[PDB]
Amino acid sequence: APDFHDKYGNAVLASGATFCVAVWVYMATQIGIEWNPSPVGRVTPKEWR
Amino acid sequence: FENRVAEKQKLFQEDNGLPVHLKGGATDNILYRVTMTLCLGGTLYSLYCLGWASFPHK
Amino acid sequence: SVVKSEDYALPSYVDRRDYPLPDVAHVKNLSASQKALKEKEKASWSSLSIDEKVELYRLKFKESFAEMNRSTNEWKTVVGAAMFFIGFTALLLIWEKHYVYGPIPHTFEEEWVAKQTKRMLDMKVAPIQGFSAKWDYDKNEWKK
Amino acid sequence: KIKNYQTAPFDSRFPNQNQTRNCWQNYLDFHRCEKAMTAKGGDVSVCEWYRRVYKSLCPISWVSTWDDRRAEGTFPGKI
Amino acid sequence: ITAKPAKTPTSPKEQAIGLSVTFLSFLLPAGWVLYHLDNYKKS
Amino acid sequence: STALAKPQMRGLLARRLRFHIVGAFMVSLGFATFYKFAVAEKRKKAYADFYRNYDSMKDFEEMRKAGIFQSAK
Amino acid sequence: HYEEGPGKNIPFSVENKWRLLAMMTLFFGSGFAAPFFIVRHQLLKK
Amino acid sequence: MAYPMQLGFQDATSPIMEELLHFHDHTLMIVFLISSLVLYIISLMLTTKLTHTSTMDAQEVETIWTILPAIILILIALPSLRILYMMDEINNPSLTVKTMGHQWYWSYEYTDYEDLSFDSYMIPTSELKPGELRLLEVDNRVVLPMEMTIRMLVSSEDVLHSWAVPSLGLKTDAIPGRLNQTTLMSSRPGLYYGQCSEICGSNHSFMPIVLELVPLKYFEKWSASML
Amino acid sequence: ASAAKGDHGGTGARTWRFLTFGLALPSVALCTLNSWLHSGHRERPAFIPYHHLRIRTKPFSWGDGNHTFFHNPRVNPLPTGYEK
Amino acid sequence: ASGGGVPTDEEQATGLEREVMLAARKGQDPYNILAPKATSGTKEDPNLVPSITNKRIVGCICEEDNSTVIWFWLHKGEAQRCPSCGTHYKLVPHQLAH
Amino acid sequence: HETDEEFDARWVTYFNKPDIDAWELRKGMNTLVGYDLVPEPKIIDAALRACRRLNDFASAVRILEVVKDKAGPHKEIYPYVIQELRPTLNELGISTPEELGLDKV
Amino acid sequence: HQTHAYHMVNPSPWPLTGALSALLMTSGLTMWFHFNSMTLLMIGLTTNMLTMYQWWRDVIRESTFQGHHTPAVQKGLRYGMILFIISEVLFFTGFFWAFYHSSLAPTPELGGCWPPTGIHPLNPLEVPLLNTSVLLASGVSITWAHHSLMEGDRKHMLQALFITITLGVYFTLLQASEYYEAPFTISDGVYGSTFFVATGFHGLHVIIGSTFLIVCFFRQLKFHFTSNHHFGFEAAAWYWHFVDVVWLFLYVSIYWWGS
Amino acid sequence: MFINRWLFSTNHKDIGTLYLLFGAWAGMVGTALSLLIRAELGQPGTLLGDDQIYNVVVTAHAFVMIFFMVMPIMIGGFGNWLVPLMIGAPDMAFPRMNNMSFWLLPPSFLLLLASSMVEAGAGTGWTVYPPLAGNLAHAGASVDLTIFSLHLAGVSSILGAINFITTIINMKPPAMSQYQTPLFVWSVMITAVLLLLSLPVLAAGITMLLTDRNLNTTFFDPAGGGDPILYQHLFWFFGHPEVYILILPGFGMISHIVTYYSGKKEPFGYMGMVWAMMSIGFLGFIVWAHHMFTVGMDVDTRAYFTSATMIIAIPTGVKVFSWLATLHGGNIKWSPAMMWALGFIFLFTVGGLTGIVLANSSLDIVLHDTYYVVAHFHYVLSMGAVFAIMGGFVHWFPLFSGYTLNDTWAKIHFAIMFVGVNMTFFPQHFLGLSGMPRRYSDYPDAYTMWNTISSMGSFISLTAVMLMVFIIWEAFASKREVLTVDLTTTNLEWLNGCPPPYHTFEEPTYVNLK
Ligand code: HEA
Ligand code: HEA
Ligand SMILES: CCCCC/C=C/C/C=C/C/C=C/C/C=C\CCCC(=O)O[C@H](COC(=O)CCCCCCCCCCCCCCCCC)COP(=O)(O)OCCN
Ligand SMILES: CCCCCC/C=C\CCCCCCCCCC(=O)O[C@H](COC(=O)CCCCCCCCCCCCCCC)COP(=O)(O)OC[C@@H](O)CO
Ligand SMILES: CCCCCCCCCCO[C@@H]1O[C@H](CO)[C@@H](O[C@H]2O[C@H](CO)[C@@H](O)[C@H](O)[C@@H]2O)[C@@H](O)[C@H]1O
Ligand code: CUA
Ligand SMILES: [Cu+2]
Ligand SMILES: [Mg+2]
Ligand code: NA
Ligand SMILES: [Zn+2]
Repeated sequence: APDFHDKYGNAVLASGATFCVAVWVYMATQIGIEWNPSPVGRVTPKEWR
Repeated sequence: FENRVAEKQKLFQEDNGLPVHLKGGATDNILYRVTMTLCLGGTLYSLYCLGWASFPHK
Repeated sequence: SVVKSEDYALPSYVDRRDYPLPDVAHVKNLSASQKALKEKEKASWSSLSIDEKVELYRLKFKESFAEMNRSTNEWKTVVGAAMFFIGFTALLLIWEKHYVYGPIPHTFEEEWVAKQTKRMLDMKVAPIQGFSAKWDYDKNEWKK
Repeated sequence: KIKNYQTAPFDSRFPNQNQTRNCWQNYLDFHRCEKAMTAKGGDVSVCEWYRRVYKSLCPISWVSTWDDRRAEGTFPGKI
Repeated sequence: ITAKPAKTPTSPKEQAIGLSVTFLSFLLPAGWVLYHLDNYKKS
Repeated sequence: STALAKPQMRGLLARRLRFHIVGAFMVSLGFATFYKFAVAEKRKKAYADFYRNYDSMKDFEEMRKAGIFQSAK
Repeated sequence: HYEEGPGKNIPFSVENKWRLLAMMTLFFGSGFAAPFFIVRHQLLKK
Repeated sequence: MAYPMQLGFQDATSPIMEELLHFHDHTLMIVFLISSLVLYIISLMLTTKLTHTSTMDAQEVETIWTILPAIILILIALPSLRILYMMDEINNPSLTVKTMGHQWYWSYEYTDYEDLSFDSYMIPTSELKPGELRLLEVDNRVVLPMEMTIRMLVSSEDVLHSWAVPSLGLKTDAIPGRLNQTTLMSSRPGLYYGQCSEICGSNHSFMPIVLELVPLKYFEKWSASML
Repeated sequence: ASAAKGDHGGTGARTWRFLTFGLALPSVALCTLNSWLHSGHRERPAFIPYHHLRIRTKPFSWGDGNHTFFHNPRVNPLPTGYEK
Repeated sequence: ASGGGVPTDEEQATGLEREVMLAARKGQDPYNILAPKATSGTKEDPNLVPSITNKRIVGCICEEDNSTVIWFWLHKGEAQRCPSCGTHYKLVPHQLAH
Repeated sequence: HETDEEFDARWVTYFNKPDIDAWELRKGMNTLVGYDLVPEPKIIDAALRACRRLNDFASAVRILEVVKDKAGPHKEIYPYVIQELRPTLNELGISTPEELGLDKV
Repeated sequence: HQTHAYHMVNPSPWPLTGALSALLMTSGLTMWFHFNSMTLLMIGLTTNMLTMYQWWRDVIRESTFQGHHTPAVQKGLRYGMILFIISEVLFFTGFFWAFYHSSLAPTPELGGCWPPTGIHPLNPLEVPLLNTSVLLASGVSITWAHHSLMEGDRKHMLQALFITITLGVYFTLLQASEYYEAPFTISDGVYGSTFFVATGFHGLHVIIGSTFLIVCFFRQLKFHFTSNHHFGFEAAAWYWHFVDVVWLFLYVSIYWWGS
Repeated sequence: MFINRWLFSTNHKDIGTLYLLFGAWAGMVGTALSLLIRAELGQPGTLLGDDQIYNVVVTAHAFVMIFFMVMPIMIGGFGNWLVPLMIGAPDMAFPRMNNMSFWLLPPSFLLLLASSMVEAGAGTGWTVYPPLAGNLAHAGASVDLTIFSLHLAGVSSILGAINFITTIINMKPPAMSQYQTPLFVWSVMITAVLLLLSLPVLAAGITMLLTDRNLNTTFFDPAGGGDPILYQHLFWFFGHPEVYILILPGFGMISHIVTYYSGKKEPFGYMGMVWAMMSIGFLGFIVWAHHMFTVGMDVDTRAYFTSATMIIAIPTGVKVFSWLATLHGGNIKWSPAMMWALGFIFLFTVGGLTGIVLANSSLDIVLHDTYYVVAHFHYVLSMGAVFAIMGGFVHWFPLFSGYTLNDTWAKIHFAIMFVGVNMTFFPQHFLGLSGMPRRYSDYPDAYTMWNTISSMGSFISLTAVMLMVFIIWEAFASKREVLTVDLTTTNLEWLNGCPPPYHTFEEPTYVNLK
């Protein structure tokens, strides 16, 4: 006789994965967090003196 | 002095269900109550003192 | 069959690969037909039916090796639920960013960074491998 | 005269990381020498090497406190 | 290990309540403090 | 109606251990070789090549003209 | 003598799971809250 | 200085720091190898249904697992100790400079010939010039001659601090009443940064060190202009 | 060592009493003599306000904050010198 | 030089101390101070395990110098065997206090 | 230790004791499966015959299961052993776990 | 009913009053050092004394009066006391380490010498030699006491124990008087620091040990000890030899070699 | 009744339980402090205030995690519950003194909280070095409260150590030699020996700090001829043994957990494990100055401390390898306790190895007082000791309580914690190698990335801690009563049932000498 995992496992996996990816991608890119990545290959040096 | 240990053995082995710290009789109870009162009272007072010391008096 | 708390000091039943013959039978009390079955078991086993053999097995043991060793879908619940709570953690981080953290220092503005990056290059920060080594001073660009 | 000093050289007596005693010893030597020279009728210039070494090594605040203490009569070393 | 079935089973719903109440008891007081940090830092 | 051959029945766990510990050893040598090429030699050759024709006065002069120094304009 | 057995060898009651939830919440939650309130206390002095 | 997302050591600026990089590569390789072997064996122990639960004899395999780690430690200690004694070698410096820790800034004394000393404080974030580094710049740099052996003497006039410059492989505690010595030798001109490395109270995070390495002739004129 | 005496046939109460009164107490009596002889107040040294001495980083929690716990006026100067 | 006046254990020991002392005199060990000596442990010569109740935990050190001890309840009735080495133990219930 | 043949003979003899009791039957099997091997057909043969003399059909079946289990992923072993045991299985009327449906989860 | 030989102790309030008294003494010291008040401290010291008194009283009730101290229990108490003494050795060790560290590398503030400039050490051949003869002699009288107790000799036990305690009290009075006569103080740099703290904790131990001997003296007067069972006495004796040996190390290191 | 039982206890199980409750509450405090740390560092800039408030938080974090959470849980909690059960003893040797070891802890903790409430708190580092901890740079009562807090925790542990040593030496069945006692019991005895020897030296050093601060002594003050470095030697003479004290009982539980879930009757190489714990215990007293490679010590001293520190890898490597050899051939049960233990083995090894990096004084010049040190000790403490505690807790909770946890929830808890602690601490190796110092409320902009990730990880651990509380509630809420436990023949602590009666072994076990 089918237990909790047989009945809900696939749903808990699918929707847990989807939720976690979505909310981490949102947090990482949409709220103004400064990650401070390398300037290398991204920043054009500008005159400072 | 005479050896009165046998009398004390009888007293402390009396089957009256008393814990050893109260088994000497009514004075144990008094001394216990003084001790615990001083300890509990003193502890409340140390908490009052921390409360006082926790704030500036400019 | 029915196990009680106050039997902890008695030999008990277990299903374990590495202890195939437990200390007691799974079932100790026998009905009338079960008693007759234990008698029939004293004669040739060839005269036992398949059903009777299965029933002797199930008197002696609770689960077969195949039943006891079966795999489950638990992993899905475990992984999915862990991802859920890790997900929920990002909400706490979002709340924190919105309500707790103020602006970061002005030295992270894009123009400050571009200027700082030139100055790091002018000062040859990490010129052997780490930083300036990656800048082409001849072509005035990041090494491709 | 025998000088041309850059800085205090390695001294085999104080070969380790803690140089406190090197400063101190050269400070005492300079002031001992200064007192010997000023007394017996001679020249402080022979004390010079010790002066250079201690000046190079010793933090200004130490030399300055030691000098105040000699003037006060509270310097604990023997000069 | 073997065990008996729960004497007072805790259903999915009841678990969602204990879990919510548990997380809230940690999150709300600290949240309140952190949220009012600026009010503290200059007052 | 063919019988099956007697297979190996003893020391199966031990045999598996031996095989894979010997495997682990081979992988470790392969990684040591790799690492002493992509990390350790790479580092020595980066430093060696950097200093081979390095001219410290020319380096200073470039830094000076870029305006970085308090003591040198 | 003393009560023995599951739920009886402990200084708190597990008779009612909701009352227990409340107690565990006050107990663990007071521990976790204390540093935040201490920080607040320090902030609000000077 | 460190740059964004740096993984390893700042590039070496002195021969000694270069020596530490090669010795760290050697040790790191050993760390990866051992920890990856452990993880691998764990996974090997856990991925079979074959069993052997009876008493296992130990006094044979214990040899291997005591002698092999012993050999490995000696292979670490040998280059470790060679570098340690190198760092201790007599060198004859051309110049002695003192630094004194304070709450919360450094002072420097160059008293070989003249009486030169000055304080060196963090540039506040609101006063950074464009392209300057938050928390790292000071008002007065420690100007020193490049390519020369310098003796640094370190102390404090209040609490403990510690004087560090990662690129040169330096860190020497600053202890009041004590005069600690280290030597410094930069292979290159430039600016080399460090930060106080002993907890010293309210502004521990905000008392950085900046060395400016230049040719002897510029260092001499700077010293004179600084009296 | 082996001391210079003997017994050892059996160390008992009698022997340890013998040692108490025959050796230990006479030694105490001799040292007591020696002490209550070499005593007499030696003349107190000139006061010099050395900075490594008479330390005050915080007032003592008794008296006026400036006297040590077993302050002796005769022999213990204050940071400003001997008392009146 | 000498006299008396100090009570002896014989005169003054009491409670459980006195019980252990009197039992030791009769060569007895009601309070389990000593290690029992093994019999051969066969079906015919089982180790005899005293008890004041109807079961007692046995620990069996199957071979001399084993660091692993095998623990089981020994119940009143037929001899039981150590699950590791098969040596036999038999419970001999009751008494101690008369 | 000892040779393979001596080890097997020792176990054959253990299970062949005419008056082997229930306790010894279990002790033997539970000890045997601690070793890093799947027991030879001759050893299993003697353990099955001991089950017969003890009137214990269900333990005979369980013994065949433990042989399978001890082979782990070496799927060739258990059918070889069953093949070798077939005259004994037919003589004693022992049905395999497969014939009983006890291999199904 | 138990059939092992160990003591199950009656549930007791003394651990709790003990712990609270430690809170009241530490709070009290803080209050005294920083808030000019002695009240918490006095209350802590009072509850501390009450706790020790009742707890040890109860130990005597359990052993002399109720008979729970079988040999296995006594043997436990032996290990307990030995371990306790070891922990006390390591505590003193830290003070000796502090002493040797400062005095072997005297810093420039001291004059770069030991004893520091301006320190005039006590003569070790005077009262400190007397103190040494007193503790050593007390190690002898206490051994006479032990042997008398084992031989069943009540009167000589009491005589030797009394002599031992008088010697402890003598040492204490001499040391009080030295403290008062000393021309240097605890504030006289590291010299006064190591001297007073080390010999001060030592003096504290002499007082504890003397008190423990006095307790034995009264228990003996009341006939508690038998000629074979007297662990309280052995423990006080061990502790006494410990206090003697620490003194010898203080004498050799601080009074003699550090002069 | 309630007061007699829980305030006046003389029972080793009840006292264990009080320790576990105390330890779990301390854990919540320590967790909160660590989230304050990581909130301050989670983005560049100043969140709380300057370094004072910040380091008051860092200092309290360390004191709470070490003295209030780890030691009470391992030694007071597991030691008290399991050691008497594992040797068949009716209780500890000194059942009443055992209770005072417990009750000293709440006052000790109250003193620590007091110091953080008065003045500006003790922002000294858990090492409490003068002169910053002296009466000029830290005037007022905070440091004195911290010192007195440590005095009380020290007395608690010295009396505890005397109790464990006596119980273990003196209260075994007469037939059981020391080489027949379980590894957990060995680990606790070795821990108690280190406590006995090391805590009094700390007590001496902090008492000297106390007198410098209040009685005008100058042990640590150059002006009176003292030396701040003498405090470091006294502190570390204790502090290195202290870290072996923190891990040893964990090693002890890992040995039982691994043996148990491998279906084994015994750990591989028992005498090798006893030897390794003893060697580690002994070596841990002769390496303390590796905490001092930058203070200015002679080169030969540094060479000695480097070499003697490294030798510790050998006995520790014997244990790690013996754990693997215990798994080998096992009928592996993948229980939550076993996952904790398997994570312990790997992550402890990692942290041990980065300790071996730090042992090299040449490299330690550059790593000392950076986050490379923080990464090392959090692998061994926040993964090592903490995993051993979680493993032990889930394995033995059904013994202590008579109820089972939900294993699926416990596995979920493990998985979140594992991700969280690795996310938190692994990037701190990069921050250390690249030079980020310790005890900074803020860092140059370059370090922003790894600090951001590290703070995020700490939030994931927070989630695991909250889930833990819910899980314990759910076990008590549901009341699934334990029935059968396997392998009692080699796990004596289980043989009296779950929970065992108040009084166990009133009649002792029977063990033949033969
Ligand atoms: C549980 C606590 C714990 C433990 C067990 C350890 C274990 C070790 N620690 Fe650590 N450490 C701390 C907690 C701990 N540490 C703390 C808290 C600090 C900071 C104090 C502070 O300043 O606040 C610290 C600091 C510290 C320093 C000072 C660094 C600095 O401040 O600059 C050093 C230096 O040598 C060090 C080294 C070691 C070593 C060599 C071990 C060894 O015991 C590790 C041995 C283990 C292994 C090596 C892995 C297993 C072995 C193998 C698989 C075999 C093969 C291995 C080899 C062949 C190398 N540690
Ligand atoms: C046991 C020791 C321990 C533990 C577990 C931890 C856990 C954590 N610590 Fe650490 N920390 C130290 C001891 C520890 N710490 C020490 C000694 C220092 C040095 C102090 C100094 O510099 O002076 C320090 C320093 C320190 C710093 C450096 C501060 C600085 O230099 O400025 C940081 C920053 O990230 C940090 C973060 C964390 C985090 C995020 C956790 C998290 O991983 C915590 C997540 C929570 C848990 C792992 C714990 C829960 C366990 C329980 C709650 C009990 C459960 C109950 C039962 C089973 C009954 N800590
Ligand atoms: C007579 C010989 C016997 C000695 C005992 C004397 C009685 C006083 C009470 C204290 C006993 C405590 C022992 C050690 C404590 C430190 C210093 C005490 C040694 C001493 O008595 O030193 C005196 C200083 O007194 C001072 O400050 C003392 C001021 C008293 C303050 C006590 C400070 C309490 C400190 C508590 C620390 C306790 C922590 C210990 C932890 C143990 C492990 C947990 C010397 O006097 P002086 O005038 O400077 O010089 C003499 C000049 N004519
Ligand atoms: C102004 C004075 C106050 C100063 C504060 C300290 C005060 C004094 C402490 C002095 C200690 C008194 C100890 C008295 C103990 C009496 C109880 C006792 O001695 O109990 C004995 C057991 O020993 C036992 O518990 C052994 C008990 C050992 C106790 C060890 C005492 C040391 C205490 C040190 C605490 C200070 C900390 C140090 C500071 C750094 C009882 O067994 P027996 O003697 O065999 O008797 C039984 C026979 O009769 C049977 O025939
Ligand atoms: C490091 C561990 C902590 C992790 C982060 C905490 C996770 C978030 C928990 C939320 O806690 C609450 O959040 C609020 C907002 O979301 C608050 O409302 C405040 O703000 C409001 C909304 O603007 C007002 O309605 C109210 O007056 C109120 O004061 C506040 O009280 C608080 O309890
Ligand atoms: Cu100065 Cu940190
Ligand atoms: Cu260490
Ligand atoms: Mg440091
Ligand atoms: Na910050
Ligand atoms: Zn056996």
